[PDB]
Amino acid sequence: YVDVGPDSVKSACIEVDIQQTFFDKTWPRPIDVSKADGIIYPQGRTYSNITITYQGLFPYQGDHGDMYVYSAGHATGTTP
Amino acid sequence: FTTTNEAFQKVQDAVNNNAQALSKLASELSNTFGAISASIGDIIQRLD
Amino acid sequence: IKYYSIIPHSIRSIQSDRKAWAAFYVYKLQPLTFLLDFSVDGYIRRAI
Amino acid sequence: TDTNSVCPKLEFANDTKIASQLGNCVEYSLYGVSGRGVFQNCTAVGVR
Repeated sequence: YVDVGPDSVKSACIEVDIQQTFFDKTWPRPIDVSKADGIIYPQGRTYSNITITYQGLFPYQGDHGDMYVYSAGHATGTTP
Repeated sequence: FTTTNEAFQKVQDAVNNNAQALSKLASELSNTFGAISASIGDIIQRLD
Repeated sequence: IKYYSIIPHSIRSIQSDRKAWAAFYVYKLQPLTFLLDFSVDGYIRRAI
Repeated sequence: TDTNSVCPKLEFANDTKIASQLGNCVEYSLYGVSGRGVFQNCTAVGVR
């Protein structure tokens, strides 16, 4: 078991608030295969100046996917 | 002579047919045909 | 691993220093046949 | 008997190096690929 160092000694976790309406903003982006979005180069070999079909784990074209966004925590004045 | 002209296209098609036959021989060598490797020498190193 | 849960990250910015944060989009991976265009560099810029 | 982790410096020799056999039809066994081929020095292409 690799040591990760001492775990946090804080008695209580920081309070977390979930507001659905505040986070209900959606701007989905479809995968563009023509834009090479989500494409992973094959680890085994490289192809140069050629066009060929390759089978690999790839995202669906036009797929908006699942969008997760991170937002600043509630803060008053200079104190978070 | 143009893409629209049928006779000129027929001349191009005849050249293409000869080219297709030559291309097939090279492509078939690559095909595994169910073998582990396209190259027989690679198979000798890979398997007993 | 059969299940993954995104960990929400909350940034403790001050009210004045609150900043917009870029959204991250997660797309599932499934085996697919992709026509691939390779440049002289060999990197992929276009695919179908 | 099956494991030889530590080997003398330098285990590799000039004949193994491609530069010594450049321009000559030679059998190549590099990184698990076995084939007969001629190596010619040329401008680098593809992903390094």
